[PDB]
Amino acid sequence: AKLHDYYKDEVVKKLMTEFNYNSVMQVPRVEKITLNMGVGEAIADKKLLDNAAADLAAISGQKPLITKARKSVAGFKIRQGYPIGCKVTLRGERMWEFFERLITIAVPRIRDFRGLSAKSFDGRGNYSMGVREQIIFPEIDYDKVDRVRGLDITITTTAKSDEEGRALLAAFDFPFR
Amino acid sequence: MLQPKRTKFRKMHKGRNRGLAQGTDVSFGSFGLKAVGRGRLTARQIEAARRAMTRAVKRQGKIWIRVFPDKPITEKPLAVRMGKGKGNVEYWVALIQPGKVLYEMDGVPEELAREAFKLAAAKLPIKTTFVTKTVM
Amino acid sequence: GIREKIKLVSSAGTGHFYTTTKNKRTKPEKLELKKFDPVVRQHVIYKEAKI
Amino acid sequence: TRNGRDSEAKRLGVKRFGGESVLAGSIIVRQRGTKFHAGANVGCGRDHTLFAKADGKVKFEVKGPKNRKFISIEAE
Amino acid sequence: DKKSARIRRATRARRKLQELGATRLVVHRTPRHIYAQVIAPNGSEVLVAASTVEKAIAEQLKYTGNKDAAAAVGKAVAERALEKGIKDVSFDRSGFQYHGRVQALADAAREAGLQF
Amino acid sequence: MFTINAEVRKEQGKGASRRLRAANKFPAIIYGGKEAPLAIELDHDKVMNMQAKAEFYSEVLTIVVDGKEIKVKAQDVQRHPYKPKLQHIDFVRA
Amino acid sequence: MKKDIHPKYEEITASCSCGNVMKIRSTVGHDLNLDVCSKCHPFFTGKQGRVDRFNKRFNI
RNA sequence: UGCCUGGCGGCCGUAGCGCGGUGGUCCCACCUGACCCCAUGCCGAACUCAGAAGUGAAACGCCGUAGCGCCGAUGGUAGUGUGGGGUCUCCCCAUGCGAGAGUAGGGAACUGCCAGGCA
RNA sequence: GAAGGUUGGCUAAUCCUGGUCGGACAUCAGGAGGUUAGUGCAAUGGCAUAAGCCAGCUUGACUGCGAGCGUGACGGCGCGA
RNA sequence: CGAAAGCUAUUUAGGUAGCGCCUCGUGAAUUCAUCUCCGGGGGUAGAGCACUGUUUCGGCAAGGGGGUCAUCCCGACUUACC
Ligand SMILES: [Mg+2]
Ligand SMILES: [Mg+2]
Ligand SMILES: [Mg+2]
Ligand SMILES: [Mg+2]
Ligand SMILES: [Mg+2]
Ligand SMILES: [Mg+2]
Ligand SMILES: [Mg+2]
Ligand SMILES: [Mg+2]
Ligand SMILES: [Mg+2]
Ligand SMILES: [Mg+2]
Repeated sequence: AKLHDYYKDEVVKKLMTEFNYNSVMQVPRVEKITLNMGVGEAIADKKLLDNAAADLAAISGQKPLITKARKSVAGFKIRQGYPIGCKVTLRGERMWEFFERLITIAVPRIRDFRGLSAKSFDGRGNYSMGVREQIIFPEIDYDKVDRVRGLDITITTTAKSDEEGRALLAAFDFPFR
Repeated sequence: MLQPKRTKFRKMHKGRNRGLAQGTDVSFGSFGLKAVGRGRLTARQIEAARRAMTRAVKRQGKIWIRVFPDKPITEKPLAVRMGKGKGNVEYWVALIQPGKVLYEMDGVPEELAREAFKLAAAKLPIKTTFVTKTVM
Repeated sequence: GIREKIKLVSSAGTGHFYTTTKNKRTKPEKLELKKFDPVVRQHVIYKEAKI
Repeated sequence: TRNGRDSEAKRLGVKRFGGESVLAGSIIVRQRGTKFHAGANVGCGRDHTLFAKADGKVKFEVKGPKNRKFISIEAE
Repeated sequence: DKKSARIRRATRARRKLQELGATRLVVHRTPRHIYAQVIAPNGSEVLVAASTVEKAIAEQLKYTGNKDAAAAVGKAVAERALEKGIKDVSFDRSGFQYHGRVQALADAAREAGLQF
Repeated sequence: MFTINAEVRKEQGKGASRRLRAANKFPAIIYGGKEAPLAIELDHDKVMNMQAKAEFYSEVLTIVVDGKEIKVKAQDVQRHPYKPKLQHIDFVRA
Repeated sequence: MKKDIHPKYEEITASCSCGNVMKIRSTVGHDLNLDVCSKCHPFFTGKQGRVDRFNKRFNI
């Protein structure tokens, strides 16, 4: 990774002396990144999930997992076990490289970009964000886009509180408005 | 006219009515009407007594009904023979054992409560007495 | 009851057979199991046949 | 009447009580599920019948972190 | 939780061994060490033990938490058991997968003489 | 201020207790501290009158058993289901 | 990671308009040429009234 | 022979939660790295392997502390076998058995084998 | 014909907080909770060592017998090392 | 000496069959019964309300059904309210 080097060098020290931490593992870490795609339009055409999954593979660089309806839901014509989404869990080198890609190419490519909310913390130091469109990523080609599919991005951390989560995500200059 | 909003079963075994009551203390107000006898209190009886006492106190104070008629009573129609299955649920009753506080009242003087409860008792098929809340 | 009776016939030439049932609508492929043939006293392939 | 049906009684229950001397194979309890569990020298059948695997005396006991009732055979 | 999950994995085999009255060769693994105990059928008496926390074993080893260390522990526990005339145990992987260090220990105990 | 005269019970159980109550007496118990509990009989009417007043249930009382003064507080009372009668009283040593 | 199931994830090059070059692993195959990066966008660097409107046309 | 720790058990809440504190020589834990043995219906998260720079943050252990859980008399009450009785839809008497609930109170487990570190 | 055998693994309902389309309710992340889920089909008794969930390999859904026992007036039916 | 009017099955139900209960004979174990002591399972009486349901009162009330306002999306704004 490249941003793990930045974490280990700068972010730990700055957060240590900002939060009066006893031990270096009391400092929040970024432990995993999860990217999913709600592709319930698969109900109509399976080909959809396949194309959404290939988009996700292009974005993330690892093959996604096809996720299934946990139940049968009468409001969307889905049975228990019908595939309606994808997911990739990135940890380590791949998640750090994705963090840099998203921070330094992807988010500048969002229409009308004016910062990401800092109230989007789940309550325990985990941040989630959406991506109306996928072209925001340079890994997806434009003159071939079959459909306009967004995605969700969640950053699970060891930060016990939203404050410690913002603090860590800010050390990387995460664009918070 | 009290009866359960719903029940898991429509019809109940007749059962018996032995023993002494639970709920022998004035637990919510200062005065109570306690059953001395044993028997059944129908929902119509409970309602008639309630109306009587409530009218007596001119809808002042507060009244608690401690008993609830959750027992369905079936009857066989006129001119039907025996057998051919259990009769139809006709009314709802509460089983009463001696000692059961039936009603309670607060927010009125003892004398007015006594007269309201006397008028109420006139509607009931079981012998009763007036009781006052105790320290313990 | 739509499952139909079938027999599993020994491949050892003994003529020994087992019997079972089968949903032919959902599973048309011929059933094939290794079962004990008591005539030759060995486990051999058994194959579906009509009852 | 919509009612009027039942099933034959299944004669479940304990067949040999605590302290009784039994032979191997003797059924100790017939049951639905493992109301009682098999202990030492006792086996559990496909219908959860508990039977003696050795000659001996029937012994009921409660053990384990779930306070479950086990049936064992103490050899003679 | 890692340890509670491993204990739940171990329980069924351990209960089976208990009801079989089998003398148990129970193995414990940590990232730094590996242990072996021959436990009597009553479950509360250790007949023979060997581990990488002992110096007679750790001294002759480079690192105490690799497959060679596990092989040394298995050989040691097996010869100690055979000097006791034990000669037939059942293996209890304690919920660890039968693989790597645990497998090396078991194989060493087998080729050294223990029967399982 | 409430003094109660009591006698140590000669027999216990259902029959004994009912006979006590048929003779205008009722059983009671004193417990608390390291001493063993003391089972006593009380005259029903005097105690009934005493406990009509609510200071009976909040001040320290004194029971005299063969002349020995024991200071207590009323801890629980068992009342007759519908008659103005007392069935049993618990007294905690104070 | 597993074998032969993943997109070809090779290190590429990516050059911004303001002269920013980042050596990035991604699954595109070719190199990257992008208009705006994290270091030349209005929000990242912090670049994101009726009396005046009335008085712009209202020189008294 | 004492203190700490690891494993396997006895026992199955007086033993479990909560709250607070506390420990890293050893042990344990997190941890470090991973093409490899092996693994991911994706991900070295888990499982696995090769290690020992860092840390007791988390977990875990231990210590303390009743806000709970849990245990729990004595006495009375309820029921009840046998005999007898009444005003007999229900009770009472003699005798034997005698709860549940609640009250006082108890309570922050106890313990065997083996191994390791310190004294 | 796996929804059977076995080996290895796993653990539920519901609610709350955050998140593209996406809503009361889909998929993702965290927390609460602790089986209030689940069981091919009634109800009951069971079930975490799971009997509940997933996967690999498979045919013991074997053949001859059977100490002993349960349950039936009997014909019989059942459990079994 | 001494029943039965029960169980199971039956075109069976006021018949009949096997079993149960009577009688006569033969054979055989401390074989059987009562009491005392010991070892057992239990979920009835009673009780209770954690569970499945039912129930009333108080507190805190997700919240909804009706009238205000505001009104494009909104918001405030009461409840007899429930
Ligand atoms: Mg009596
Ligand atoms: Mg690791
Ligand atoms: Mg700590
Ligand atoms: Mg008790
Ligand atoms: Mg504690
Ligand atoms: Mg399994
Ligand atoms: Mg199975
Ligand atoms: Mg005679
Ligand atoms: Mg006839
Ligand atoms: Mg009852």
